[PDB]
Amino acid sequence: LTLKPGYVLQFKLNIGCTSQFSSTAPVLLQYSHDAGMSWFLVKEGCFPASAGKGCEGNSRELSEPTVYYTGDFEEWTRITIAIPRSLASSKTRFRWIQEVPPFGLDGVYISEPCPSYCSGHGDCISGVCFCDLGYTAAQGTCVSNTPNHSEMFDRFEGKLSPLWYKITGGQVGTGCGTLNDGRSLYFNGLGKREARTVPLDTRNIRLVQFYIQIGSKTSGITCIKPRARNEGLVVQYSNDNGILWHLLRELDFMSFLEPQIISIDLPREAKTPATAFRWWQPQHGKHSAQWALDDVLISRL
Ligand SMILES: [Ca+2]
Ligand SMILES: [Cl-]
Ligand SMILES: [Mg+2]
Repeated sequence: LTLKPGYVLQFKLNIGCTSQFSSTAPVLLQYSHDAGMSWFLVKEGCFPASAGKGCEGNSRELSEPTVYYTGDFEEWTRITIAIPRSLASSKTRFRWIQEVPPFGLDGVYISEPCPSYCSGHGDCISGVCFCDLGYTAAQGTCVSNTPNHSEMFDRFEGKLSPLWYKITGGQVGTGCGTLNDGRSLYFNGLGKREARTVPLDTRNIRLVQFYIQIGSKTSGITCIKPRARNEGLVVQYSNDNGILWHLLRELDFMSFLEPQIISIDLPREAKTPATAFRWWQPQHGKHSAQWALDDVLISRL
C-alpha cells in the first residue's frame, strides 16, 4: 500500500493473556519497502544515546521500538503509530512476526491523518474518527463524555491509583529499598518498563513531583548498577493519549543511585483538558538496572 508522511498505522494486540514474560519470541512489527526480501522495524527506537538519522539533536522524539514482548500484553492493547517522513517512501508492506503463544491481531487500519488523531480515543478509518466507548465525536476528533480527573497522588502502599492507565514491567514492591517511605512502584520487568497515567485535566496543574531511584551501588541483584546511558529514564507528556509524547525531563542513568526528589514546573503546552504523563526506561528490561518511583504527585500546588 502507498503511504503519505503524516499517515497513521493502527492495530490491536493480545499475545496470550499472560502476565508472565518470555524472551523466546516477541512480536516484531517490521516494514518492507522492496515488498518482501528486506525487513526493518517500523521504529528502531529513538533513545538518549542514539545519534543516527531521524533521532538527532534537539528535534528528536524519544520513542520505543515496535517490538512487543510476551507478558507485556495481558489484555487487548491498541497501538497507534504516526508514519514518519523517514519511511514515507514507496508502497510499504508490514509484517507482524513472532519467530510460544500465537499473537492475536485485530483492527488493522492504515489511514490519512484524522482530525487531531482522534485525540488517541478512537480508530482512524480513512481520515475520520470512530470513537471508543465513553467518548463522542466532536470537532472532528474524539472527546470524553465526562471531564477528566485533575490531581493525582500515589504513595504505593497498596492498591495502585485508578489514575494509572497502564503499568508495564512494574508493581508495588521494595527491590530498590526505601525511597521516601514504605513500598514503592518498582520496575524489574524484562520487556518494557513504563508507568503511564490516564489523561488528566492539567489546565490548573502546576507541579509534577515524584521520588526516583535508578539502580544502586549496594542493594544487590534486585537493584543493580546501571551500565549504559539508555538505562536512564524519560518523563514525558502527551496531549493525545499516547500517540505523541513530548519531553518533560530526562533523568541521567548515573545520577539516581540513591533516592532523590524531582519537582517539575509544567510548561504551558502540557496544560490541557486531557494530558497524560509517563515514566519510561528506553533500554529493554532484560539488560537494564531496575528502578522505582515513590509519592507521585500531580498537583495544583
Ligand atoms: Ca511509598
Ligand atoms: Cl534532573
Ligand atoms: Mg543525558
